[PDB]
Amino acid sequence: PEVFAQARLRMDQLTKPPRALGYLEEVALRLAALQGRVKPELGRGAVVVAAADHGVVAEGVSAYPQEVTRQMVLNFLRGGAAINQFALAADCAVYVLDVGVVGELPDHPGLLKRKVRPGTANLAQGPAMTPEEAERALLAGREAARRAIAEGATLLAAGDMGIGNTTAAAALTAALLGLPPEAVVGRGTGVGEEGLRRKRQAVARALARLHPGMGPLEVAAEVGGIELVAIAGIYLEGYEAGLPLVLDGFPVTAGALLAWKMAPGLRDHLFAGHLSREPGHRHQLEALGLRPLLDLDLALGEGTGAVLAMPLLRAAARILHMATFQEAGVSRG
Amino acid sequence: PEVFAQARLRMDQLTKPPRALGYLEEVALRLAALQGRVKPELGRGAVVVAAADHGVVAEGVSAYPQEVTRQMVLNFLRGGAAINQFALAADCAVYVLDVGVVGELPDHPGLLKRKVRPGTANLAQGPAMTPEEAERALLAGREAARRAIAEGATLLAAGDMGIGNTTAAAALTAALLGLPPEAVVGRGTGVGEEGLRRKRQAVARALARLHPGMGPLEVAAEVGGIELVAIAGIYLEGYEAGLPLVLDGFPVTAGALLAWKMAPGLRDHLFAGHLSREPGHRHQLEALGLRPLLDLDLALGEGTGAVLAMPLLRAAARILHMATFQEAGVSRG
Repeated sequence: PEVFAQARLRMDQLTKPPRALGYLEEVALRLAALQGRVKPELGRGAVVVAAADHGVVAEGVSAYPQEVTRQMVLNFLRGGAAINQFALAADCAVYVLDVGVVGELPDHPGLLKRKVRPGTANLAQGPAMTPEEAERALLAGREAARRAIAEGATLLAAGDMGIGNTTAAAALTAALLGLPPEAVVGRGTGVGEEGLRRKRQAVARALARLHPGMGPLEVAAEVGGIELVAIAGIYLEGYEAGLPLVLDGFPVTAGALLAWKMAPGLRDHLFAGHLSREPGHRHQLEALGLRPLLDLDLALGEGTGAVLAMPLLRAAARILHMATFQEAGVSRG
Repeated sequence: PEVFAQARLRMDQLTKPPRALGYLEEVALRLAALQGRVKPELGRGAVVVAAADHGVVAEGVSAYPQEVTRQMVLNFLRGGAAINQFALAADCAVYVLDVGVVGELPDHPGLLKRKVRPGTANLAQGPAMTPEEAERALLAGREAARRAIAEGATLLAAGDMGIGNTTAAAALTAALLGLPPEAVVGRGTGVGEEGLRRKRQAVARALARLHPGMGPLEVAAEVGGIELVAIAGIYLEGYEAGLPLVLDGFPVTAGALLAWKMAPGLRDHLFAGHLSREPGHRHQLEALGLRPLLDLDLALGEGTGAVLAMPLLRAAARILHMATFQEAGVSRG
């Protein structure tokens, strides 16, 4: 691992005071170690937005009708969503993966139709999905990332779209980290005390069907969402492909937690794009041991926070491309 | 000002929960009001790095030889500096303006030679420069920005390069904001207690030559730096040209403070790229009433923090380009 050492040695000789580029110096080094290069290279990015509906909307956990998921997917394909706008500004390709949206979707170049089932079952009253479906969701996730990678992605983010997925995310997070509902439940798409109560209860109901020994994917099948599992697959594929992986918000990071529990060293490839407003996000980042690159009080999802951070990751990658004191003829003191 | 209202009305109808894009929503609105457009447009950016030496280096306030300024300028022209690397990643043009570097500099396409004098006089023992020189520095600053603007700049940042300029920045800041040395003095390019002491003393010496009634530029002439005044000019020109202006670190923001004191409404065009490690930076941003877009513990300058934030500003500009619920056929609840 001479590269880790060499990159670190070069960093110390770049033309700038020691520690002058703060947290970006650490990012630069991680990117260096990931690619096995002293001077990391980054270009075209990609985000795979996984969409699926949740049966838990029946418990009244969202402020939006279930139909918003399907409608937003069409919005993604037509470029009218936030993720479309940010991806345009960040040189990021946009892929949309349907793994569980309720309703049919027409064929479209930017859409991978892999519907595992019309939304999950109500997670508050039983397993969200079966083990076989969870495996298909994971497979669909890996497939989409694979395509994004084959098409030139150098940085990979995952995005989410699923009305009521903050509940599934909280349950999956509480389960994988051994946390109580109160620690992982938040505002979501904008809910008051009545909503929060109903979410905490749904999470509690799910956690009560779990037991020690259950593997991470079995836990995800019981308490999560189809798109959350697909997201875990997106990161698993990217990790195996050795690419830098960028985290978005609470629902997306919940999927990253699953991937991590299934692949221990995957955290080495993760970069937290931001810290969302969702209270549970802090817990996820603390367990992943990651510092958010951005904190803009975002609460949208879709992979927006991850995509907004891509430019920063590219800037960090360029740090080691700077001249050293000797290379630039600059006195060091 | 129907545009302010219309943009605000559209923001509320975009396809996303209310407040979902956090602080970026405010940025989007400011950008909208600045351009007088509902859907703000941004593209090519530019940063003008003003360089000049300080006579106060004689008080031993820096950990680097004075020659580093001239050497770094050559580094800028050859693309080996951090600002070169970040500008490449942010689609930002780089101009270098010599207004007070000690020593000759060869003709170069990316350099505007406008040396006001070989470095300022020791600010700790008398006026850093004369009123006439301050006016020439300001003029040089406006000239460089004008060229950057004529060449297509849609976003304008200022950068700094001047060994010992954190002392001049602190004095200029303390003077314009009525703050004590202790509040504006910090680590600089990396100094211990001995350095900090010497800086606070130099600031105190300068502040003692000032009196009520003195205009902002007269204050700058007495206690600042040639490049800091040039930076004030860069922002003044950009402001008059009606462009969005991006702030970098402590020394650059000190120049922005001068511009602001000379042009009251200029703050309407300012966007804080980041919050540097320099303690005094917080004071500057509080007085300017600006929230930092980034906080990466940066302490370099050169305009790096401002350039790193350009991509975010472009992403914020695209927010209003999103589809509204009606335009996208998405139910709002």
